[PDB]
Amino acid sequence: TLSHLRRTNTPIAKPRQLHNTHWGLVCPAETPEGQACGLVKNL
Amino acid sequence: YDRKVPSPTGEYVKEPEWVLETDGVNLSEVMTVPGIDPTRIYTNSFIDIMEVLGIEAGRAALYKEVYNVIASDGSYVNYRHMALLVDVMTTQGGLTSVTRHGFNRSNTGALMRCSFEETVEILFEAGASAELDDCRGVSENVILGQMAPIGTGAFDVMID
Amino acid sequence: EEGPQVKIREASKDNVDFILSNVDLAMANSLRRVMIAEIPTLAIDSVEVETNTTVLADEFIAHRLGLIPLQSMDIEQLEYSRDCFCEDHCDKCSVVLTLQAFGESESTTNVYSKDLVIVSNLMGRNIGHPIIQDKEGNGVLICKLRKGQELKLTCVAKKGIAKEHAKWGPAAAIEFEYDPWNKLKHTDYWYEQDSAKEWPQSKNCEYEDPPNEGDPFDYKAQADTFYMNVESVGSIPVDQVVVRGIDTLQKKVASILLALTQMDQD
Amino acid sequence: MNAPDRFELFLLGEGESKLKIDPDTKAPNAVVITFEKEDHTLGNLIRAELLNDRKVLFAAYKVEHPFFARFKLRIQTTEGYDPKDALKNACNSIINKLGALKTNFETEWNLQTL
Amino acid sequence: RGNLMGKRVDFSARTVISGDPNLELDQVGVPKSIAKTLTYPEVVTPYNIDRLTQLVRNGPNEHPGAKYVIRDSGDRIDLRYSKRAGDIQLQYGWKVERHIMDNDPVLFNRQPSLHKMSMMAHRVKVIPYSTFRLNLSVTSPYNADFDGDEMNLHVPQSEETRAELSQLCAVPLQIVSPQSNKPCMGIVQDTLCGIRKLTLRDTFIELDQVLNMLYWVPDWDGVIPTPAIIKPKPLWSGKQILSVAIPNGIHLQRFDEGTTLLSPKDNGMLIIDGQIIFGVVEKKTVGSSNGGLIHVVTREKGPQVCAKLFGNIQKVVNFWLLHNGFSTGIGDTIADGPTMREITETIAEAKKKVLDVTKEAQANLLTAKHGMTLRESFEDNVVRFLNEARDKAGRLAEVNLKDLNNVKQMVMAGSKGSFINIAQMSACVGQQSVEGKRIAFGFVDRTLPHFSKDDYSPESKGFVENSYLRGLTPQEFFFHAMGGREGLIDTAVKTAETGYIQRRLVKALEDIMVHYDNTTRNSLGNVIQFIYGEDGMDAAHIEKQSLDTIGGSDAAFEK
Amino acid sequence: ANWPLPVNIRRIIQNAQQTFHIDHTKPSDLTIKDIVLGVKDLQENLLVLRGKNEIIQNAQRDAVTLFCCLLRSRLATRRVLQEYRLTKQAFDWVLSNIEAQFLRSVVHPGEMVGVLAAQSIGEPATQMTKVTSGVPRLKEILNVAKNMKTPSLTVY
Amino acid sequence: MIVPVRCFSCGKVVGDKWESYLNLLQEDELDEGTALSRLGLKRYCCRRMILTHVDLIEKFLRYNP
Amino acid sequence: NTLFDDIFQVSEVDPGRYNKVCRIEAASTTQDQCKLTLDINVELFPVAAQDSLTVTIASSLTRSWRPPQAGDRSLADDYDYVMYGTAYKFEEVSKDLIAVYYSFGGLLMRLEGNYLNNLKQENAYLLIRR
Amino acid sequence: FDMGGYFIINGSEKVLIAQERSAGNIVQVFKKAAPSPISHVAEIRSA
Amino acid sequence: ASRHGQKGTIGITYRREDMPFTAEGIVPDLIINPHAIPSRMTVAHLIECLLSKVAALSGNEGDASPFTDITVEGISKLLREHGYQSRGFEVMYNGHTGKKLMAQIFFGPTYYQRLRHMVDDKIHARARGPMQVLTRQPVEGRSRDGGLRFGEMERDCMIAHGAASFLKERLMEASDAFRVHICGICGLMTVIAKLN
Amino acid sequence: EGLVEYIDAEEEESILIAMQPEDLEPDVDPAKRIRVSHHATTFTHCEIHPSMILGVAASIIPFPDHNQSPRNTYQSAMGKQAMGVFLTNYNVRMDTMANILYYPQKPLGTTRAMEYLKFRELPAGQNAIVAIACYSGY
Amino acid sequence: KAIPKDQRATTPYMTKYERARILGTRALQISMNAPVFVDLEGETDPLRIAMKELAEKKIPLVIRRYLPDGSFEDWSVEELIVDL
RNA sequence: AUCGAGAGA
DNA sequence: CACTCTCGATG
Ligand SMILES: O=c1ccn([C@@H]2O[C@H](COP(=O)(O)NP(=O)(O)OP(=O)(O)O)[C@@H](O)[C@H]2O)c(=O)[nH]1
Ligand SMILES: [Mg+2]
Ligand SMILES: [Mg+2]
Ligand SMILES: [Zn+2]
Ligand SMILES: [Zn+2]
Ligand SMILES: [Zn+2]
Repeated sequence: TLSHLRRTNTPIAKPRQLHNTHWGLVCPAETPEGQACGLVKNL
Repeated sequence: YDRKVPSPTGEYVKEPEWVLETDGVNLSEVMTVPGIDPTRIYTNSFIDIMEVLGIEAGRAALYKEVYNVIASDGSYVNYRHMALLVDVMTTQGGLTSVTRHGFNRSNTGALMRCSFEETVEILFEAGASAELDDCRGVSENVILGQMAPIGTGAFDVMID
Repeated sequence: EEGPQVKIREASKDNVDFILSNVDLAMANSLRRVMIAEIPTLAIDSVEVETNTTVLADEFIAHRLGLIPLQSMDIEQLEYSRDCFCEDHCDKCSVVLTLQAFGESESTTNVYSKDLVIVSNLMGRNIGHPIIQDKEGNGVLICKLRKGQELKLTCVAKKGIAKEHAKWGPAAAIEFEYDPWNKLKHTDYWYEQDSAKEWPQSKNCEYEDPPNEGDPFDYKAQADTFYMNVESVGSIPVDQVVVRGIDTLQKKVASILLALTQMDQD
Repeated sequence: MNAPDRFELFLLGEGESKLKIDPDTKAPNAVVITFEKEDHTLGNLIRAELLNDRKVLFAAYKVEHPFFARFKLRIQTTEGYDPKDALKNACNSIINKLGALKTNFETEWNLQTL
Repeated sequence: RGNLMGKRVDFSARTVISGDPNLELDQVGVPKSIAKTLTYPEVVTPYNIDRLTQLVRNGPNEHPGAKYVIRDSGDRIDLRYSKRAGDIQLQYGWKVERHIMDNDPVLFNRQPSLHKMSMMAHRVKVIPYSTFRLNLSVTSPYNADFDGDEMNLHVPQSEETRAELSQLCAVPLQIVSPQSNKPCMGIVQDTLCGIRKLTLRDTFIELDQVLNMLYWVPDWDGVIPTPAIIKPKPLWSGKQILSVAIPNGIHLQRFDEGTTLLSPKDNGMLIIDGQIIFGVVEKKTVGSSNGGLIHVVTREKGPQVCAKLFGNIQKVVNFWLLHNGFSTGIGDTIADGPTMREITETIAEAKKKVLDVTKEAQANLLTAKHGMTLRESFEDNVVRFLNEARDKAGRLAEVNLKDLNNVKQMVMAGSKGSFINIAQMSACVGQQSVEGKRIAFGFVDRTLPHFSKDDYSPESKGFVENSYLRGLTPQEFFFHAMGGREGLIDTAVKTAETGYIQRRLVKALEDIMVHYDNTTRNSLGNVIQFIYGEDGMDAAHIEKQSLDTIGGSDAAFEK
Repeated sequence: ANWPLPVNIRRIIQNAQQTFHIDHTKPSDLTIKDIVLGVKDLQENLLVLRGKNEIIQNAQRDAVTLFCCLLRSRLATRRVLQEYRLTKQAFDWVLSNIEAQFLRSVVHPGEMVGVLAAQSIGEPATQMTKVTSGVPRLKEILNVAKNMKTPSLTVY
Repeated sequence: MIVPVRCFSCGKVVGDKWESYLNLLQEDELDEGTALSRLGLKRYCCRRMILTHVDLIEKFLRYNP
Repeated sequence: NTLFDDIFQVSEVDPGRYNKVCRIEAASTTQDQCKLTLDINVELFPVAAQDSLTVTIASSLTRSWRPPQAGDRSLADDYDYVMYGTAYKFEEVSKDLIAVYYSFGGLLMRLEGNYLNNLKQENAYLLIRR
Repeated sequence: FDMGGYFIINGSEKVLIAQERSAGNIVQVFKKAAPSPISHVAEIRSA
Repeated sequence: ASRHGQKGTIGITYRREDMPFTAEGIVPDLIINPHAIPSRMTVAHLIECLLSKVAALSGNEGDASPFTDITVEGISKLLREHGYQSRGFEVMYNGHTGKKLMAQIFFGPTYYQRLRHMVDDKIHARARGPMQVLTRQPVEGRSRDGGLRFGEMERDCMIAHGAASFLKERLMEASDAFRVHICGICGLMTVIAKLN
Repeated sequence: EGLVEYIDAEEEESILIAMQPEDLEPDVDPAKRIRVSHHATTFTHCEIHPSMILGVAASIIPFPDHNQSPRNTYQSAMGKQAMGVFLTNYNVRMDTMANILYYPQKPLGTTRAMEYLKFRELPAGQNAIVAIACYSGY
Repeated sequence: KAIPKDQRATTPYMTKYERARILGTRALQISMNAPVFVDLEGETDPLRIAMKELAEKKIPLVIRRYLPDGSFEDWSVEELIVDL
């Protein structure tokens, strides 16, 4: 429930890759495996 | 590069030679350069090979490249398979791609080619050109729900 | 006597630490397996729920009831419901005990195993009584009621085998160790540097002689001495746990012998 | 949902006999006995007790599948010695040892406190 | 593509699969409920009228039974609602739709069905519990573990089609596949680790256990093999009792490194007439290798004997392993103190080297390699240095591991794990990378806000000195997270693009087969190959053989 | 030297010197004519194509050329008599067995080898993890890329 | 939910020791280890069985229905 | 009957990553052209350096292995350490040097000699005493 | 223990997933591809 | 699954007798395979086991927080103080025979969780069921007693096998087999077949 | 009181962050992990705690710094599929389908972040006495 | 048109597809209580009976092998060699 | 059944 | 361009 309540979705150069700026803002581990990988993120 | 060369005494010995690798391709003018052996020159672009040395050399280079892709992973596929693929890509006279632009433009059955990528338009131009479907294709007997001429159905059974 | 020997190192109401001598490994093992799985015990096998306004689910509570240890002293003169010639169950095969709890006080009203009340006729047999090793005399905490919550149910306890369900398990953990010095070399110890220093020394090492480095490996030696500790749950006293374990093993061997006796028929 | 009843571990089914004695076709004077509704508890014990009989050439038990509570016991004895007699002697030996063990444990229990 | 090239079918089942050491290679565990559900139409003949009558008498809900009875008129009798389900006079010519029973041919399948070995005919074995049970050695061609994997089962509905399954799609007939002219099945996991453990020279087995293992082989002749040791105690070696599983007439020879017939390291492999002479049995032998044991047994004794061989090997090895035990803990990831010191000082001298190269490049003394930037030369040098560091430390850790080390044991057996696993767990996980380069500057001139700008040091660009045993620092954790992320991304991308490539290949080479003149043609009759594979041979019956005339001196050739 | 070919001759020979139990200290009852003409006549039975015209026969001798090189290499007089030390019976058994296995090794007509090839390439392409290699390169090849990512010229 | 009646692993009764455990924690002000020791929970499976338990029923009883 | 008989002087003992089996290297105290290599279960019959082991190759003392009953049976050994294996290679170093390779359940053996009646037979008992 | 942060539509609990977008009013310069006639582009999304 | 991406389904269930056991009589609730360790490199699983063991014995709460100075060596020392092998190994005995196991087993408490995927919610089997209306093919779904898609790739497999009759059977009898009438002239489905 | 500050990535670009408060201070344990000494001086901010880089699901993972990152991802995915008490009032809610663990247990190995995620109060799993062993091969 | 019994160029050996097809057809016939041309000797399974009927060459069927040009060669089951 | 969403390998 | 269960709103 907590995980779902803090979720990020992204429509549509490398939006999937874990960017450096994601540090401390978005969890590096938690992301769905497959098609929505890197696009769906968690705070 | 290290290279295996027949020794004058008989056996094979490692005879190392200097080989020039290259970022960039222009086979049409590099092989005609005085100083190198123009009979062993090679490029990973089987396009240029096919354009300069012929369709057979293009076939050999194509196989060499596919096999290189397979073996680079450490895997191993028997020769006849990749050979079959390359042969099918190369029998039309040139380099036929494995896409909706390549083999799907062949003069085969309408239903077969319609069972892949461009479906409806194939049937459209088939109806517009009044094409005859031999129904000896696999997917065509698959559609008709009949025993296709495949392995077990590659013949007939009668009584004597 | 003349055969396998026993030496009770420690003995209590709950635990028996003893030493089996002059026994084969298979017999000790099988005795353990029987003591764990194949000793008859009385436990709740049926639960009829009339009213249940408690938080817990019906079959939840029923499960907890099933796990309750009941007196299984005279269990050998009780019968299996499957063997009894009665309908469903009776007094010769099962023990019926009720449970009526209701939230009375403003505070939480606890429901213990002591609140179970025998209804059926025990007719002399020491059986059915829920074990209470609790200090305050309550026993297993079955449930908790609020203020207006009620639990009304009836329990039919039947004779059962722990092989069928673990709730009929008369024993807890059976400690089992032979050859504390690994003189038989049944175990190749994992180590980083010094094997002996890393692995803790067993208590049973006090009861055998350490190997001499001048002596080679004894390849002809078997496993004779076994250090065991049998723990009971209360349904059956420890001594009777191991004794009825032996009796059961012997009995089911005798059943095979009897089968052989019967296979001679034309 | 597809789980078998638990009593099928020890309760003999319809028509299922306890012991199924079959002539072994491999080696001469050998036998394979199918024990139903039994496991390692009886198998390992009987097998181990059959290796004590010096007139027994072969003795081995196996549980072909842990789903079903049954095991096969193969016994090969010397000529002039029926394997069923070896099984019987093994069983009786077991029973005697267990009787002695029980008696000893009982006499040892009476000499204890607490 | 959705209703013609493929469509949902009747007489199909699907369930979570699980492994079973006591099922044959070509068997499939089928849950009782599924067996009750799926049915087969069997025509009433004098051969089976009694059996079918009994099956009908059992009806549905009880296995083995029947669901429906079809008469001459074509009317369908429902055996669960019919008032005459009790008394039925089965006439000849009638059909009885009976439950799926043992040894019925069924098509086992796992998606994605990438190659023909993804669909193979198995023999039904009705079992309790609700899982499709399969043999471990059939895992590889299906590519399936048991962590929630589900498989499908299709039941043939006539004699000719189940004949097709039993004679063409049978699992033993698929052991040696024409994909790589080698067997696609072998001994794996517990059986592999265990068979490596068993065939050690230190491994001896005394009488009782020997008798049990001997009896565990169904193809045992009942003859007790004379023990390798007579006095002062009858002991059998692992190789000796394992040899019983291997059929007679099976000769296998393979030299490894220093294998000299006496083989001081017990490596290589020599097996004479189904009796292993010497060599530790592991993946090179009992695996799915080219000229391995499975390939030889298949080509010599036949597919049936090879499947049965899988069975026997599995039974014996699993038995021994069960009563021997095998584990793995954190202790198997711990190298000695001095080893860790050498690892740390190795990473130290590596970082020092990188520091020197950095200082050199900053002094504008770094001469760029021909054809690339000074900066690219620097990057290449640093990356190579850090890689050499990881490999060095990892090799130190690997050397330090004993033969009793469980991880190293699984590595030796070829059952699981490799060098890089030991390296990254015990020594140093190494340099992380994204898009072929080390961690780029996401922020201006720096990778993280914890570093200063223009920091090209190893720890700044994503080098992880620490191992998984030691624990990763926050920076290392995030950089490794970036790398791993790229991994998952290009993994999904890979399975997608491959998924497309395979379909394209199939649809392109679809209508091609060998005709009765050994000519490889298509539906148009166009010659692709005049002789199939240029030699007219089936890939399955092809083995790598040496042409010992192409090599050697002319003197040796003459001699 | 190591190349995939039908009929494992080594296993056949080592099965010959196992079935007939020939000792390495006994004169073979063979003859030069037996071995030479025997092997030379064995090659005439290794049939893949079975026409009666010149073309098909040429294709036949072309298709079995390699395997016949292997055959001549393994079944040379010196090798058979000295290394193998086969007898007449054992030699004939070897020839018969080789012919049999060769005939077994022939591809069966009706073999859907197009799909077989496509799967034999596609399936290992699934377990795939400085020029461009791997899956993207395979995609370039199959698409016949007009502009490949890494055009390289190897000059000797 | 509520304290498990018996230990999963071995089978030792532990459902009668929860209140005693709580008392040993609050009344005698002991630590969890000693409290678990005095209750005769030597094996770490039972030790776990009580230590690891969360008494959720005490919150469940906060509702009136 | 008996096939070979000699007294060897153990010159080396090598526990090559083992803990129950060592590779022993010895030589004949009779023939100056005879040597021996042998895998020995040290846990059963310990072999220290510089030992004079009496070694014998026999062909007898097929049928299944009966347990040693009673006996009351001709053991035909009274040695200290007896094994049973299979010859698999007859290496010819020279005309005056012929070597044989025995395999005792994986415990290999290389015996180099000159003058032998050791045929490639399953019958291969290795008897060592003192 | 319920933390809220969701809605209840037709008795069904609903969560609004945070939608990621590009920041407006930000000046960004990007290099164009090689076949492109234009080499660099300075764009801004006005809000 | 464990708390480290180590997923797996139950292969079988053993009663306490058949289960291996330590000298204390402790039996595992769960048995996992060591082959699921070295390739995946889930060291944190093992460390969690060690820490949980020590915490169980000492009655304390194991701090398995990410970036702390808690090391396997300290946990090992603590475990050794409690009288066990510092690396979590314990000498176990085979349940079937009672004989010791040669190798010692990594044995201890580990937090496992039960996932939503259970067999009886997955298990599906259909033999002639409800069809669709448009295509007259088996419906989609386990709850609707539907069939399973014999897809394109499966078809490709059966082609590779050469099994033609099976392919036809899957695509006719086992699915939507229909009989139509065709005109001998134009060859269309214009035929009005007044049967009987 | 100007003790804590809110920083987004854009402003994060212009600051220097200390990883631990012990990076402001001016013979070792071979067991502990190797940590690079602070070569930077001009700090303007310090991380509250590095473990706060994780989300709710990954904060349940014990020792995630001793794991391979894809395993942390996988665990993060599977944590949402574990059963247990999702809410205390589950008995007075009419959800489409719910699963409650019979005897939920607070993990023996926890995280400092679990305290704020209410995991020890509402756990999703049990401490199972696990044994890593090749037993019957099942 | 046709192809004469002499000058037949196809394989004298029965293909595995021909074998499977023949065994399948014969089993299909036996499954509908058709006459058996071999001694059952205890066998009841139609496929097995078809196999035994194949080993004795008692299967009155004939394979029509189709060449790509349209030509066809007829090979009786009795004539074809079964080496598989 | 038709369109979106979560997730299983 | 690349098999499932499921949920939940819509005609
Ligand atoms: O070389 C090998 C050896 C083994 N494996 C097998 O794949 C696993 C790692 O490789 P993988 O990336 O395929 N992992 P996967 O099996 O897809 O999922 P998971 O179970 O979560 O790891 C290993 O655990 C093997 O089962 C390979 O894929 N390739
Ligand atoms: Mg896997
Ligand atoms: Mg899987
Ligand atoms: Zn009664
Ligand atoms: Zn316990
Ligand atoms: Zn018309």
